[PDB]
Amino acid sequence: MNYNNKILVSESGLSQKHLIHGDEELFQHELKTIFARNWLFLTHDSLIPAPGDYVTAKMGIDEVIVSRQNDGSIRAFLNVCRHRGKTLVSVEAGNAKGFVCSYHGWGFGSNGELQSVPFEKDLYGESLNKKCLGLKEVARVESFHGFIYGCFDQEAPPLMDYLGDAAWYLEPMFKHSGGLELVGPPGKVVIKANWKAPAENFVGDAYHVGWTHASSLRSGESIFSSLAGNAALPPEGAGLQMTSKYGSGMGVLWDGYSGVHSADLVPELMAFGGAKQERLNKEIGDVRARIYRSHLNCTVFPNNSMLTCSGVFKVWNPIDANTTEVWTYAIVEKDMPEDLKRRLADSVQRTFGPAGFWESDDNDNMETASQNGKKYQSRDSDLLSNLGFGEDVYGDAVYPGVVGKSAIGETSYRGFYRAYQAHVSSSNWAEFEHASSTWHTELTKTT
Amino acid sequence: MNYNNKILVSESGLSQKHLIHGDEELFQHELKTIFARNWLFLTHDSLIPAPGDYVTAKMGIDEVIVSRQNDGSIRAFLNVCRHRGKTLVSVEAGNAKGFVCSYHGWGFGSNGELQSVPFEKDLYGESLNKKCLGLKEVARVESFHGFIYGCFDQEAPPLMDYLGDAAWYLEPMFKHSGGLELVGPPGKVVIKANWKAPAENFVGDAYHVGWTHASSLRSGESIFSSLAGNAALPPEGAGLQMTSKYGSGMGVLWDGYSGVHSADLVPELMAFGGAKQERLNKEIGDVRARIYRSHLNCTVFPNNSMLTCSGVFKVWNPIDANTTEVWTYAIVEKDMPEDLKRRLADSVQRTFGPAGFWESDDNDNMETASQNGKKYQSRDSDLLSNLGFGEDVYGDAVYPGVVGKSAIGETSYRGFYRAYQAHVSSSNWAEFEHASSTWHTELTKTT
Amino acid sequence: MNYNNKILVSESGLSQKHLIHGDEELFQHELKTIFARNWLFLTHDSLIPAPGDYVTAKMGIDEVIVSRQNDGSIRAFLNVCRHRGKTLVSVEAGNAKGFVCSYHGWGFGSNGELQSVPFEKDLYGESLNKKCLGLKEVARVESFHGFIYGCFDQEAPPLMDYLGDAAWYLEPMFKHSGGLELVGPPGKVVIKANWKAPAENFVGDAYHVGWTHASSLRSGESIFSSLAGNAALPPEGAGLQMTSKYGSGMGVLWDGYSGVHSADLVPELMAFGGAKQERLNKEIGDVRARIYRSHLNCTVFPNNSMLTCSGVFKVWNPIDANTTEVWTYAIVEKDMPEDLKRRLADSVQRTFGPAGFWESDDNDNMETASQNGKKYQSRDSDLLSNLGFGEDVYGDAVYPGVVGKSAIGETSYRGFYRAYQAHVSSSNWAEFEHASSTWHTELTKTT
Amino acid sequence: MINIQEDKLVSAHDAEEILRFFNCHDSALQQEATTLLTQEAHLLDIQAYRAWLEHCVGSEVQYQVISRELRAASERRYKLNEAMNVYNENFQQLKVRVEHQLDPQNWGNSPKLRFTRFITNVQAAMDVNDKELLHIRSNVILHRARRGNQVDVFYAAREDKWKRGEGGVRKLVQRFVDYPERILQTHNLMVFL
Amino acid sequence: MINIQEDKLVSAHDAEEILRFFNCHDSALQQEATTLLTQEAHLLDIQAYRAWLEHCVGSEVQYQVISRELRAASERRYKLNEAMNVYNENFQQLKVRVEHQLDPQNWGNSPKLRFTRFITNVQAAMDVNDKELLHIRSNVILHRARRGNQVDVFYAAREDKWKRGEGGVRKLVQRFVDYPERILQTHNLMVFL
Amino acid sequence: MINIQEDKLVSAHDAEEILRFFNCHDSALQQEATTLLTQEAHLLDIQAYRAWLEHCVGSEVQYQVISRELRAASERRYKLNEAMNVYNENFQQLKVRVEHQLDPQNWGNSPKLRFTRFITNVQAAMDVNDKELLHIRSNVILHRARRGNQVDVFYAAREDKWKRGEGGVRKLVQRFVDYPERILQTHNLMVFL
Ligand code: FES
Ligand code: FES
Ligand code: FES
Ligand SMILES: [Fe+3]
Ligand SMILES: [Fe+3]
Ligand SMILES: [Fe+3]
Repeated sequence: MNYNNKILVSESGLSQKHLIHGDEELFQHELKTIFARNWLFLTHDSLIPAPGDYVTAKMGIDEVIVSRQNDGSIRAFLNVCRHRGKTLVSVEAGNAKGFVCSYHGWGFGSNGELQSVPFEKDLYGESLNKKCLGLKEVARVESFHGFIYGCFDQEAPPLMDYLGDAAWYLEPMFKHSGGLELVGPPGKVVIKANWKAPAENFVGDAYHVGWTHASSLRSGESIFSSLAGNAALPPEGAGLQMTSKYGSGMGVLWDGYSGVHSADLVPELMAFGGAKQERLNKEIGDVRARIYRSHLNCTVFPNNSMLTCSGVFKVWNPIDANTTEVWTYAIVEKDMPEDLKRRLADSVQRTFGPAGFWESDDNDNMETASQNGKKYQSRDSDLLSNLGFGEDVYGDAVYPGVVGKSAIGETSYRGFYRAYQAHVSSSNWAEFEHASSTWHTELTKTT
Repeated sequence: MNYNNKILVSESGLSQKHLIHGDEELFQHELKTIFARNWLFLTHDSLIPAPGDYVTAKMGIDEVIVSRQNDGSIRAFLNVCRHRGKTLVSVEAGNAKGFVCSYHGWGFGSNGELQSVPFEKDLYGESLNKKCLGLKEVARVESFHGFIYGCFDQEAPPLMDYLGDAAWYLEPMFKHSGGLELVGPPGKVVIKANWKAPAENFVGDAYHVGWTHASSLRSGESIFSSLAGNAALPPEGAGLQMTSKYGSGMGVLWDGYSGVHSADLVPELMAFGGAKQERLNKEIGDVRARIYRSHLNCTVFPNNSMLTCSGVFKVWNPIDANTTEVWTYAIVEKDMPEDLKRRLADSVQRTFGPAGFWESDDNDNMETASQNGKKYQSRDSDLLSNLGFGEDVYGDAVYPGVVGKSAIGETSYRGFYRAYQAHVSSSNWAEFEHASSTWHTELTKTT
Repeated sequence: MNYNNKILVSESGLSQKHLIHGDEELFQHELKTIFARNWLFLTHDSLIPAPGDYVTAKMGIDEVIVSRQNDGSIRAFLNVCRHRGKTLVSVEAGNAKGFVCSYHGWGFGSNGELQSVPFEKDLYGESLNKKCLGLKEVARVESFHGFIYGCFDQEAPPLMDYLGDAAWYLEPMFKHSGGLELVGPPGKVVIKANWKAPAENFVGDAYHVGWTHASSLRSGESIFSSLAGNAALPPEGAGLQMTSKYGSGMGVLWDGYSGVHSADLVPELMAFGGAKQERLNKEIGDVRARIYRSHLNCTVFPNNSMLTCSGVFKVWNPIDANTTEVWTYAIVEKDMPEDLKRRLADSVQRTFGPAGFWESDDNDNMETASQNGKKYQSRDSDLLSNLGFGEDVYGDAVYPGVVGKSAIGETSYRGFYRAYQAHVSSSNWAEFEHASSTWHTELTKTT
Repeated sequence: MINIQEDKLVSAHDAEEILRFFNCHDSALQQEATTLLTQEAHLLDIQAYRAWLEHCVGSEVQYQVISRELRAASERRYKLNEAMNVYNENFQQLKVRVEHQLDPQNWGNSPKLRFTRFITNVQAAMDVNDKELLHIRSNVILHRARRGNQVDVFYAAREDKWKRGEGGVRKLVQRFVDYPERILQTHNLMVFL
Repeated sequence: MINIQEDKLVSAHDAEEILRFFNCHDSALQQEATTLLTQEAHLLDIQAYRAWLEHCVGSEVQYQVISRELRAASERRYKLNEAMNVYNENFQQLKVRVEHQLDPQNWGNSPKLRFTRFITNVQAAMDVNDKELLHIRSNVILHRARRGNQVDVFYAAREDKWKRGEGGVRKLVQRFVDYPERILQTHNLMVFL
Repeated sequence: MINIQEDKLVSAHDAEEILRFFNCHDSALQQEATTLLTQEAHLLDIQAYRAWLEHCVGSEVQYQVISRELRAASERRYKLNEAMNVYNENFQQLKVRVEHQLDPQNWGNSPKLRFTRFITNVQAAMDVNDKELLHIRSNVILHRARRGNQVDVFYAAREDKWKRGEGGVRKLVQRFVDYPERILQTHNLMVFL
C-alpha cells in the first residue's frame, strides 16, 4: 500500500477504511509513523519517587526501563543489552543503582552507561569503548504534572504543545486540584482488538454508553444509571466534545464527579469534588472549577486514555493488528483521605480492570470491529464518524479546540483520525505540520 | 507471484504445484478470484422456512446473515454493522424482524435496511441518509431445489448454468425424489488442512477409499465393506466420474444407496431407494432412476461437497492456507418416515461428523498433504492427477460432461483444477470464460 | 530486503544487525541460501546399523527419511508421497523394506523407488512411469566417522572439505579414540528462539558460562565449578578458539574431559580419558592426544552443535524466526564400558536435555535475544562480536584455522557470521567461494 | 432449591439435575462412584477398549454427546432441531467404534496415541423410583497427544446413569454430555468422554 | 515444618498456611469441604448465581483475587503497593456482579456461555481460635467457552474461610486468590473463581 | 482382567499395572494416598523444595520421567533404545536440582515463578510381596506461569512406590512417568512432576 496516496481517512475525518483495524502491513507502518514519532505514556512520579526507582513500560512494541536519576530527573532506555541483545530487566518495578545482564554480566548504570564488563582488563584490554555502549536512550522524556511521557523522536513538539487545546481541559484536575497520583500496579489483560478500537472509544464515544453498558448502568447504580438501555437522552447542555491538532480529544459530561462508581461511593465523592470546586471558583474561575469536577473521557494520542473523576487510566499497548495489551491504573487526587484513595482504586478495577464489569461490556464491540477489518468484503468499507459534522466550532470564547457543543457526537473521532491520517502519510514531523496547517478548518467544514 | 503467468496447474489439469495447499499469498488471492467470484453454499429452505427466520453462514472468510423475507424470498447481508463495523448477529440461527447492534444500537430490518438509530432526531437531525446505510448485500442469491447459494459477483452465471453438466446427475435425487431437506444444526470442526484438500478428495477420489478407510469399511459393515484394505477392486462398470466447465464434478457408484451407513440401516435404505426407483423408471427413465439411488461423491465448486444416499453434506470454510472450518449437515429425502430421517441424520454424524469414524481416517491425509505444501523442497513439486487421462470423453449419448467411464480415476480432479487455474489467472468472469472456451478439449486430450 | 547489498554482518564479522534473529522474510531466504545449500546433520551409523533400518530427520523445515540400503550405503528422501503429497512415514525410527502411503497405498522401496501402485494394471495400464516417480532424493549424503550429514545441493563441497580447519580438532575424538556412538532417542523440545541464537552460543561462547550457568556450576560440582558467578577467570592458556572458511568453529578448554558432568562421574571419566590419552600420545602426538581429552564446544555450520567430552550433541531445527525445535542426543566413546555409557547418556540429558538444568539457564538468554530482534527500535541495532579482534592468527604452526589463543573470546562468532553473510548474499556455491576468497584475511585484520 | 424464573440463566434441565444431588448425601455412594469412574478412566487411558466395553458398559447403554446450536438467550419462535449428536451410540455402535480403534489398518493409530484423563467433581445419588439406578455426575479433562506435536484437550461435564448388571457389576447405561465448545478446535471429537 | 531461611523461595504467608493443614488431619472435614466445594462449583457451572449467593456466600464475605507486580526475588528497598485487586468484593458488590450477569441487556451473555469447573486438592482444617471457622484450600481449573470458538482456561489456588450461618449452612466468608498469571491471556477475568 | 492378545492396543506393562488396583480395594489406603499426594503437591506449589525432599522423598528414591521414541504399532525388528530419560534421579541428584532452584544466582527464578498442581484419579494398593510397599497411581496437571505472559501446562500419569521411612513417614521411593508428548511445547520440562 502507498501510504503517501492511499486515502485511509476521508476529508474532515468523516470515515475510515475498515482495514485500518486489521491490516498487518499498516500496523508495521504505524510502528514507524505513529509509535516511533509521538508521545507515549510511561509512568507517574508516584511510581518512581526515589533515586534508583525504576519501572518497565512499553513504547509501541518496544520495552523500556524508566529510571529516577540521582539528580531527580527521569531517563528511559531500551530494555535491551548492547552486547548480544538480551532483555536486561525481567521485573516490572524495583529500586537499583544499575542493571546487570544475566547473559555475560555486563553492568549498566541507572543512567544507562556501560559501567562494568566482567574481566574487561584480561579480555578487552583498553579496546572496549564503553562510552559508546550505553543503553539506547529514549530521546525525549517530559512530565505533565507528574505524568511521564516519552518520545523516540527528537523532533517532536514539547509535550505541553502536543497536548494542544486538550491541555486546558485537563489542567483543573491535573494541576489545580493539588495533583494526582497513579495507584499501581496496573491490571494487565490481552484483548483481541486493534489498539485504535479502545482508543477511539475513549476519545469520543458517549453514544455507546447507554446501549453497550445498559446492564452495568442498571446494576451498578452510578450517577449515569438513567442512561441504561437508551431509556433517556442526557439533557441539552449536559456536555461537549473537543479535539485538537495533534489528535488528543475528549468528552466532557458536566458535574459527573462520581463517574462510573457505584452508589456506595457516590455521596462521598460528590461531597469531596463539590468542596474542592468551591475553593477553585476563586482561583481558576467558575467554568474551569466546574470542569475539574466534570467527567472527561479522553484519549491522549495515540494510545493513552482516561476517565477523570472515575479515575480510570489506560494504556492500549499494541501487539499486532488484532492484539492489544491493556494496562489499567487508578488515578486519585493526592489530597483525598487515604481510605477514600484505597476504595477509589478498588472501584476503578472493579469497573474497568481485568474483571471490570463495565470494561467487559466493551470486549465484543472492540474485538469484532477489529477482526472484521481483516475480512475480505469489509476491508474497503467505510467506518462512519459523521455524527455532529457541520456543527463543530473552533476558537470559541470559552471552550478551546475544535468543539462540539453537545454531550454525544463524533467530533473527537474526526480529530483523532485526521491526526492519524496526517501521520501515516508523513515521513517526519515537518511533513505532519505541513499536512496539518489547516486542521481546524478541515474539521469544521459545512459549519 | 504473478498469477497471470504462473503455471500452478499444468495443461489438462494433469498436475498442480504443491504450494497451492500452503501459500498464504495465494490464499489471499483466492479470496478475491475464487470466493468473491463463485457460488457458495448458504443454507436450505428447511432451515429458514418462515418469514423472519435467519441463519449465519460463511462465504469465504466473510460472515453473512441469510434471512427469509416477508414475501418468501431470501436475502443475505454481511454480518457487519454499517456504523463502526461490529459483528451484528452473534448467534447461528433464530427468528427476528430485525437485528439491533449492541455497540450503539442501530437497528436494521430483516431486509437489511437501516430502520432506526437511537435518538436520531436529537443527534443526526435529518442529516443521516439511512437509505444509503443498509447492510452490505450479497449480490446474488439463488436456489437449487431448496439449497440456497450466494455469490458476491453480480456477473456470475445463474446457479443452474454454473452447475453445468453436474446438474443432470444431481436432479434425480434433488428434484425427482420429491425433494431433500437439510437436517441441522451442522457439526463444526477446525482441521489443519487447506480447503482444497477435502474439496478434491470429495470431488473425485474413489481411489483412496479402500486403503484410507480400510478400518471403517471392515468395522462398519457398510455395502462397500469388501473394498477394505484394497482386498478387491470394484467390478467393471461399477461407476463413473464426471466434471464440468465451472469445476463441479462427482463420482457415481452404481446402486450404492445405503452408502457408508452401517449394516443396521442397509436393509431399510435399500428397500426405500429401490421402491422409489421403480416409480421413477416411468417418470425419468431407467438410467436416471438408477442414478437417483446411486452414490454420488460430489463437489460443487469451490468448497461445497456431498455424498448423496449416504446423506453427507459438507462446507469446507476457508480460514487460512492450512486451516479450514468443516461444517457437516445430513441430507434426507422429505418423504422418508420421520424415524428413518432421525436415524439417518445420526448415522451421517456417526460416520462423517465431528466424531465421524470415517472422517477421522482422512484427517492425517488432508492435514499433512496441506502442510507439506509449505515445506521448502515441496513447494515447487507436482501433485499428480493423471489417472485415466486420455480415456475421458465429452458429449456422450447418455452421460453428460467430461466423463471417465470407470469408477476410479482422477477425471474430476482435472476438471476441478482446470477451473481453479482459469479463475486464479483471470480478473473477472469474462476472462474466465475466455480462458475456458476449449475446456472439454483440454480435458480429453490424447483421447 | 535486497540480500545482495544489505549489510547484515559488518566487515570481519564484528557486528550483526539484530533483525537477523527476528525477520521472517530473512528466515524464508535462509531456507534457500543456508539450509538448502549446506550440510545438515541426519543421524549416526549406530542408529541405523542394519539393512532396512531408518529414521526421520529434519533438514531445515523439510522432513526426510534416512534409510540403510542393502549394500550398506545410506540414502535419504523427502518424507512426502509423489502422488498427492501426504507425509509418508509417521514414526521416528524403525526397520522396513519399504514405505506404503496411507492415502492411496503407493508403495515405495527403502531405495526410494516407486515399487507398487494398487490395481496399477486395471487403473493406469502401462501408462504410469514409476521410474520417474521415486521419492525426491537428497542429492548428497556423506559420513564423518559414523556421523551422517545430508545436503540438498549437488554443488556443495565434500563434507570433509566443508569441515575445513575444524576437522583437525574433531579427529582425535571422532577418529582416533576408536569411534563414537550416538545414543538415542533424542530429547525434543521447542524453544522460542531463532536457530542462530543457540548455534552462536555453542560455536564460541565461553564468556557466558560463569555468569549464565553460575547456579549450575555451583550446584552440580563439575570440573568447571570455580567459574561460578564469575568468581574466577580461567588461567592463561586454559584454551583457545578457532573458526573456519565454511563457518564451523569451536572453543577448546584444555583437559576438561569430564565437562559438565557432576562430581559423581568426574573420577571415572578423568581416569578413562587420561588412560586413552597416554595410548594416543604415541599414535597422534602429545598435542592432538591432549585435544582428544579437552572439552570442545563446537558448531558445525549451520545448526549442529556439540560438547565433546560432556557428550552433548544438538540439532537446532528451524521452525520460524522465533521458533526452534531442539534435538538432544548423547555421544559416547564406543569402547567405554556399557554401564559408563548408560550413566553418561543419562548425565547428558540431566544437564542439557529437556529437563537439563544447564540448558534451562540459557532459555531466557536465547529467547529474549531472538524476540528482541523483532522489536522496532532494535531491528537496525548492532549485536557485538568484537572480543579478541585483532589478536587472531591464521596458519599457526600447531593449531590450524583462524585461531584466538585464549579460552574466552568471540573469534568463532566472527567466522560463523562471516560465512553466514557470504551465503545469504550469494546465489550458489560458486558465488559463496568468490565471496570467501580472502576469508581468513578478513578475520585477522588489525592483527 | 432453584427457581428458574429468578435465576434467569438456569435451564429447567440443569435445575432438575441439581435437586437430585443436594437432597440425599450418601458419602459411601460418592466413594463407590469415584472408584467406578477412576477405573473406567484407567481402562480408557491405556486403550483397553474391549475391557472397557466388557467391564464398564451395559448392554442397554445410550452414549450421547450433543452439540447445541447457538441461539439468542431471548429466542422464543425458532423451533427447529436445537442440537446434533456427535455421539448417540447403543452397545453395538460402541463395539463398531472399538473394532475401528483396534483394527491393524487404522493408520491413524500408528504410532500409538497417548491419553490421560482427569476426572473431578464426582457426585452420586440413587434414583427415587428405580432403586437399582445410580445417577453419577462428573467432569473430565481429556488430554490426547499424538505424532510428536499434536496435543488436544477436551473439557466436559458428564451426566451418567449406572446400573448393576451381570456378576453384580455396576455398568454405564446412559452417558449424556452437552459439549461446551460449539466449534471444535481439536481436529475431531474421536475420543470417549 | 518449614524454615523459610533455608527454603529460600517460600513466602512467610505460604509457610503459615501449610502448617495449618499438616498438623490436624480430620478425614470427615475433608469430605464435608469436598461436598461444599463440589456443590458450589455445580451451581456456578449452571449459572445459578442467585442460588450461589443464597446458599454458598456469607453476608460478611470478602471475595478477593489479586494480581501481584513482578519484582526482583532480591528486592528489599522498593516498598510501593505490591498488588492490585482484580476482585475485592463484599456481599453487596457480589450481588451487583450477579445482577449484571442476569440482566437481559447483558449482550455478552447471548448466546449463553458455557462453564465447566474442576476442583481438586481439597484440604480442610478448623481454625485454632475460632472453632466455628473452617479453613479450606482447593485448586480450580475453570473452562469458559462462548461464541463458537472462544475458549479461556483459568488456573488458581483458593484459600477460603467458611462459617456456619443461617439454617446452620456453611457459607463462604473469605476467598483469597493470588492469580498466577500476571498478564491475562483470557480476554478478561470475569469469572467467579 | 486384560487379555492383551484381544485388547491389541494395551501394553504388557499397562495390563500388569491395572491388575494391581482392580483386585483389592482398600478405601482408607485410597484416602491416605490422597493426603500424601495433596501435601506433596502443596509443598511443591509453594516451592518448599527442601521440605519436599525432607518430608516426601525417600533416601533410596528413583525419580524417572521417560520420553519414548515414536515407532510403528507393527514394529518387530528395530531393537535399539526405546526411550530416553528426561529425569532418572537418585536422592543426591534431586538435591542438586533443588540447590539449583534455591541458588540466588538462578536468574531464571527472578521474578518468582508460579506453580499450581492438580492431582486426580488417585488409586492405591499394597504390594503383594513387600507389605511395607504402597503402590500409588495418580494423574497431574501442572501449571507454570512466569514473566508476565509465559504459561506452560504439563499433563502426566504417575506410577509411584511409597514406603515408610524414618519417623514412620511414608516417602516416595519410586516415581515413573512416561511423558505423553514426544516433542515438548513448554520450553523445557524443568518441573517436578
Ligand atoms: S547479551 Fe548482555 S552481557 Fe552479553
Ligand atoms: S457499530 Fe453498530 S451501532 Fe455503532
Ligand atoms: S498421496 Fe500417497 S498414495 Fe496418494
Ligand atoms: Fe464502553
Ligand atoms: Fe475419505
Ligand atoms: Fe550456556
